[PDB]
Order: sequence, then structure tokens, then C-alpha cells
Amino acid sequence: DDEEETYRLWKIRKTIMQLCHDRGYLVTQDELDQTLEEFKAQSGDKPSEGRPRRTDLTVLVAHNDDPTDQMFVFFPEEPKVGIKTIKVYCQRMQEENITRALIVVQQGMTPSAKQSLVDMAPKYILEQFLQQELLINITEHELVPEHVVMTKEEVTELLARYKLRENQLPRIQAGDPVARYFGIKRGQVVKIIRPSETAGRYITYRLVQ
Amino acid sequence: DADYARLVKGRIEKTLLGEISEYIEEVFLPDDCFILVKLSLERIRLLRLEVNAETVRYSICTSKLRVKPGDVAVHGEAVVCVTPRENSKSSMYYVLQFLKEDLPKVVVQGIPEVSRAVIHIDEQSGKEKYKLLVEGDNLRAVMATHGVKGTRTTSNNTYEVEKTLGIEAARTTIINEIQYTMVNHGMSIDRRHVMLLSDLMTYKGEVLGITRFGLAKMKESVLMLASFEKTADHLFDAAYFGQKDSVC
Amino acid sequence: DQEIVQMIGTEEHVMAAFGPSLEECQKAQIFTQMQALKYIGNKVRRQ
Amino acid sequence: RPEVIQSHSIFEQGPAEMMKKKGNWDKTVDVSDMGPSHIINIKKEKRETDEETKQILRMLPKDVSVAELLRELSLTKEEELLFLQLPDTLPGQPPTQDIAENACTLADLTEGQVGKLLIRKSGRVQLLLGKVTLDVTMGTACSFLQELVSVGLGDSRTGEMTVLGHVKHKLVCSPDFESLLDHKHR
Amino acid sequence: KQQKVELEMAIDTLNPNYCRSKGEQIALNVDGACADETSTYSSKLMDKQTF
Amino acid sequence: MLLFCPGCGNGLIVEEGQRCHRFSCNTCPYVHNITRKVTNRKYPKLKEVDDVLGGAAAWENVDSTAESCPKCEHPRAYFMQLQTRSADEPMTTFYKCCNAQCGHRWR
DNA sequence: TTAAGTGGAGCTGGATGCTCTGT
DNA sequence: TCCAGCTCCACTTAA
RNA sequence: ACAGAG
Ligand SMILES: [Zn+2]
Ligand SMILES: [Zn+2]
Repeated sequence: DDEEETYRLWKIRKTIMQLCHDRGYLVTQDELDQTLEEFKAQSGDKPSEGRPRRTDLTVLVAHNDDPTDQMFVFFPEEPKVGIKTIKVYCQRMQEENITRALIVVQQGMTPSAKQSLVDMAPKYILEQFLQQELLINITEHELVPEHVVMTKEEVTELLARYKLRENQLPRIQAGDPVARYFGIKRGQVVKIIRPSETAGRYITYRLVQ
Repeated sequence: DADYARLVKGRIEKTLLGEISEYIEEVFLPDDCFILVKLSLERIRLLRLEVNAETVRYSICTSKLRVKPGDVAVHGEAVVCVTPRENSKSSMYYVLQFLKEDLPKVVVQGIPEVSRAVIHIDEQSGKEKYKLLVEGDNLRAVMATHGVKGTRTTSNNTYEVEKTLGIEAARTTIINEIQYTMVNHGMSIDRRHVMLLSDLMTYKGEVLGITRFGLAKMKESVLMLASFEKTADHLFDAAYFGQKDSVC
Repeated sequence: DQEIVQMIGTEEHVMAAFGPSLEECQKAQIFTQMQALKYIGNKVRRQ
Repeated sequence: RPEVIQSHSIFEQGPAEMMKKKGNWDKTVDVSDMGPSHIINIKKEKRETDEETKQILRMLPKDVSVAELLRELSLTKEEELLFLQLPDTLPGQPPTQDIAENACTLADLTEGQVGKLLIRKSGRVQLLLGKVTLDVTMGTACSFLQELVSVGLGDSRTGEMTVLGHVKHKLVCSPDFESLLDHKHR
Repeated sequence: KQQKVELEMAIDTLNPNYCRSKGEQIALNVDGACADETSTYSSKLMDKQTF
Repeated sequence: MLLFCPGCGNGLIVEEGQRCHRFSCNTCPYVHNITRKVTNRKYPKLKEVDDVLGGAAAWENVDSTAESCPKCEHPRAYFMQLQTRSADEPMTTFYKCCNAQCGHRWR
């Protein structure tokens, strides 16, 4: 191979940039439009190219809310990541005082490591992604509508317009791929823009629960 | 053109080791005994598969009676040898007779859940383009092979679409698939009926069936639940839980 | 074991199919008629 | 295990695969010309088809009764033991044996000529055993060992056992029911 | 009468096809180690096959 | 492959002795020393090749001074030989001609 | 070495159309 | 006649 | 419990 392996490290990186951009992190125009033949320049073929610590991202600051709110993306090399490698990434994350990270596992994650991500801390939140999910940006798939994470001042209008409580809205799971993509948590509301058969649009709403 | 279709077809359609080997042989020598597999590299070169002897070493060593990487050698670009080891669990070292029927059925290339794939042809005068039909049950893998346009592949199965693309893509698949089945038998239904059915199936975030199990997750009322199926169990549970039933 | 396989069949694929069944009886100590009848006896449901 | 395995466009030479395969197993430790290492050529292990016993070496169609009798007459004058199956009743009467039209067997008859065996053109073979002619055909081709042995209890408690020879071919004799019935239909 | 023949055939031990190490074990299982008043095999090895 | 003991006719197993590998019975002393190379070939079924060569594949068997095809009497045709089953089959010969205003398939 | 969390396999209990018309 | 939950048991990780 | 009818 080597032609195929670099293709993944370009497509995965490209999707993570669009994922970070859609979450509202500061992403530059040359990161999103990074071409395959341009990817070959900073990191080349597999002997020169390094997977565990060359392709890591940390430049992503939450430029809307605050430049100190920052997030990692990590690319482990072992297909099943143990707690040891998690603890390695956690203490590096502890030193930098960053509170969010993405871990991009290649085949899976061992069960005792998965349990750690639930309870390591509420103030140190890490999201597992399999790379096989990142080879295709699901927000550009033809069956997936536009999702828009609503602000609290807009949720308060939705519930006022219909005179609802929150627990009467339809539900969306936190384990949903598109919920994971936007990184939303319980009690956020997503606006969903379904396309009509005509030129028009229908607007619907869901509650994360 | 078809030359590109057959490449990526060969990246999803399962091929077994026995399908690309011109023979497999046991060899007993005075100093050692082993099983040997010679790959038919002519047939590899035609079927456009990206496998060789060094890759077949990686197809083996996974889920095959804990065979060791050391025990598998790649003495030439066409040959592999699997030195048998004692299973040391409900078996005799003579486990070569297990491998001689099992080693061909290991998967060297492709997606394990795909039974077959076929190329399909359009007949319109304006164009000619080839779509690939996959009879199998791993949507995520087919969305991620090099050379499949992952943004426009679809599935019949609502459970696969839910697990891969979320509840709102599963909701559209219930609409598309019911409407497809109705149109083929010449029935017609206004879209607003199949729309409401799919929105009832997905409003709690999971695709719930119209079975007794799905209805027990949707409906709170004991007497509604007890007037369909499992009429005894729902009434004893309401007694245990002390549930009060809205007569609404 | 030979006279069993003679009855079942002497084609190579018929022998290959029956092969894993010889390899079961040789794991147990069943080599004799009396041993085999003892094995069946310990499986019979008593009426 | 490194997963990103590399491949190349070059075409494998035919002899290069052949000679690589050759070097993998042509090595031999046959130098031990010793007793233990030696092996008895007449006690090889039995490959399962008994006609095909030889799996290791120092390096079929079916016969018909006209051909069997021709080989033992012209090509080889050596005597050979056939084994033949007769019908349940021969066309005789038990001579003075105190009966009822009971079955007649070879144990009831007396020594002498009993009949004649005819080979016809086109391979038909008949056993003319009286006025009637019985048909003779080849039986199942056995290929296990068969031994024809005498047992004689020459004394009250002891005696002699003697092996007279091996048996190779089986003949089946049957009545020609079409000819018996074409005499007098019913 | 009720014809039931039995034969006993001798198998040699100096030929290479006899694993004497295993032959000593099987003979020791069948016969008690030194009794030899009644014994299937006279020698310390399996001498005979019965048909 | 199944091999059976000349003595008792139980099934043999392969084991290792002090000088050679042996076929050995489990129930009698009989052993057979593997003195020389012994083999058993399976020859399994390969894939179909029918829809693999159609549509301008990467064939290569053409050579200088090759014969013309019998209908067009021009060398504008490819020819190849392949095994259709396992390599103990005698190879079959097949050829296809593609010319202007002329499509045919021949054997 | 073993405590433990999670895979895979067998057991169990549930369900299978609407009515009249007679013996 | 077909199909979801519940429980038993091997099978790696991890200390 | 069986047969009918639509
Ligand atoms: Zn034996
Ligand atoms: Zn032509």
C-alpha cells in the first residue's frame, strides 16, 4: 500500500477539521481545503510519516466563547487503546489545562478503557471516535438533514411558542452519530431542517436525552 | 468505465484464501511437518486484488486457534507455510486435519459480512454509469472503502442506517422503503401517512417496532397494554409496581 | 476405525467429511465394544 | 504486526516460484541408513481404498465372465480358486434321502459330472446343469483377503487346519427366468 | 458347532515398525508386573495378536 | 489423509520420535518412520474468470508473428489461455476479435 | 496469579383473521 | 410454525 | 368438536 494509508490520514484529518469547524472552533481556510498532493509536503509517505504524535491537533481554540477553551485531537497507533495510553494522554492534557480531547482509535478500545472515559472526570471529557466513522463526513450525507444546536434564548422561545415543557419534545440519543459529531450533551436542543419534496423546508426539534 | 468498478468491487466482496490458491498441501518431512499454501498469482493479477504472500500472513494470525506470527513464513512471493502447534485444549496435535479444511475459508481481502456484489447498468440514452449493489450487512465498511462515494450510498435496513447515520436518516429510510414497496405493487398512499408512521417509530430517539415490545416502550397505559398481548403479565406488574393508569 | 470408514465411503471428500468424527472417539477412551456400551449406559434415561 | 503491507507491479517469474517451492521441501534426512530409521516395505500403512493401498512407493474398469475364463485358459495355465453362488434350488431330486418336493442343494447330490459350462459368442455365459441352463455373471468385486481353509476334526479333541489357497473372483449363478417363462407363459 | 474360530498370530519385535517403548507399557497394563502364572503375553512385550 | 494400521486398523496419528517423525497407532506398538518426503495436495476451486476478462482487460499473450483470426484475416484480435478450474485442468484456448463494424466472440 | 467486564450460545415463553349458519 | 429476553460459560485485559 | 358461506 502506502498510497491507501496516506489517503486515510488525509480524509480523517479533513473530516476532523470540518468537525472542529462545525463545533465552532477556529479553523483556517487552508486547513479545510488541504489537498492530497499538498498533504504529501509537511508529512510524506509512511516511513517519514508518523501517526501517533505528528498529526495531533491542539491549535483549536473555541474562538466564539473564549481563546482559553481549547481541545485536542489524538491519533493513537495501537489498534486497541488501553488505560495506560489514556493515562498518558490524560496527564499531557492535565499539564496544558485543556479540558476536551478527541481520541481517534483505529480498530477499537478495550472495555476497561471505555469505562474510564465515563468517570475520569466530568471536567475532563474525552470522546471516542473510530477512524472508520471519520472516513465519511456524515453531515454531508444525502440522508442526513442540517442539524443546528440551539441557544438557550431560542429554546426558551420554542417552549414559549407551543407552551411546552422540555420533556414533551421528541428525543435524540447522546449515542447518535450526529449527536457525537456535534458533541452535544443532555438538555441541549437541536433544530433539524428537513428538506421538502418541494423547494420548501420543514423545521422540527429534538431534545438530547 | 468497468475497469474501476471491478477494483473496488474486489475491495468489498469477500474472497477466501482457498479461492486464490491453486493448491494447498500437507508436507511431512523427517525433521518437521507443516501445511503449505501456494498462491495463484496469475489469478491475483487478473482479479485486481491487493494481496500477496506478505498480506496472507496478516489474514492468518487473527482468530485462528491462537496461531503464532513466528509459525507463519513467507519463503517466496507465492508461498506460505503454517507450522501447526498443539491446541492444548480438547485436541490432539494432529489438528492439521482441522486446518486442512479450515485454512481455505479464511478471508484475505474484503468485508466479512458481504456475501456478494454485482455491477448494475443503466439503459438511458443520455449516459452510461455503473452502480454497485452490495448484498450484505455492514454499511459502515462500504461507506469507507476507497472509491465508493460514501455520501450517496444507502441501505434497506433501518437498524444499519440508525447505527451508522442516526435517527433522522433512519426516519427517511422507513419513508423510502414503505413507499418503494407500495409503488411496486401498484398501490398508492399519500406521503403524509407513511410520514406519520415513521415519526411515531422514531420520536423517542430509537427505532421502535410496532411489535408488543415497541408498544410497551411507547404506551404508558396498563389497560391498553393488557388489551393487546401478554394480558396476564402486564396486570401483575401493575399490581407489583402499584401503577396508576390514566383512563385518558 | 477402518471398517467404519469402509462402510461410510472411500472417496476422499467423503473421508474428509467423516474425519472430525473419528477424532472425537479417539479423544475419549472408547476403543472397545464394552467401553462403548458403558458410555451409552451412562447416558440412558432410566424409565 | 505492521499492517500497511507493500506491493509492486513486477510480474513473478514462473521458474522463480518453482525453484523457491522446490528448495522449501526437497531437503531430506534419508542419510540415516540405520535399523530404526529403516522401514519394512511389506508393512506399509494402509491407504483406505484397498485396491489403492500404496501411498508411499519405491519410486479401474470391470472384467466380465468371458474375459475371466479366457485369462485362466490361454494367458496363464495356473490353477485358481473361484467362489460361486448357486440358486437356492438346483433342478434335482434328493436321491433316496427320505424327502415333499423339498429344496435340492449340492450337499444332496453325488460325485461325478454335474453339468457343462458354455461360453457363447458376444460374451454370454451359461451353466447347463441338466435340461435347464443357468446364467452366470460376475459378483461384487471383493478386494479384501479371502482364504480357503480346511478344518478337520480327525480326533475327539484335536485336529488339523490347512490353508488351501486365496480366493480372488466371485461368480453368481441365476436362473434364466425369461427362458423358463417363454416356454409356457401364464 | 456354532462355528467360532479364533487365531493367535505372532508379531516380531526386532523389525523397526515396533515401538518397544510403547510395547512395554501396553504389556504392563494388561499383565501384572511379575506374575506370569496366567498371562496373555509371556515376554515383557506384546507378542501376539488374537483374531 | 487417513492412514490406518496394518495390525488392528485403528486410525494413525503423526508423532515425533527420537530419530524421525512417525505415524503411530494409539492402541498397538506399530509405528512407521517417515524417511522421505510425503505430500497430499487439495487443489481447491478458483474464482470464475468469465466476467473478469471482458471489457478491455490487461491481457498480454500476443506476440510477434501471431496468427490472424479466421474470419477477418487480420491480427486485430486478442487470444489467451487460462485454467477455468484448478491447475490440473488442461488449459483452454479462447480468443475475441474487435474491429470496425464487426463484433464477434469465438472459440 | 486472579477480579472482572463483556463476547457468544442455549433455554424459555410468547404469538399466529373476521363473522354467521348448522348438527 | 417463527422470534425477543434471561442466564450460563469461556476469553482476553489489568492489577 | 367438525362442516359450510362470504
Ligand atoms: Zn494399530
Ligand atoms: Zn473483428
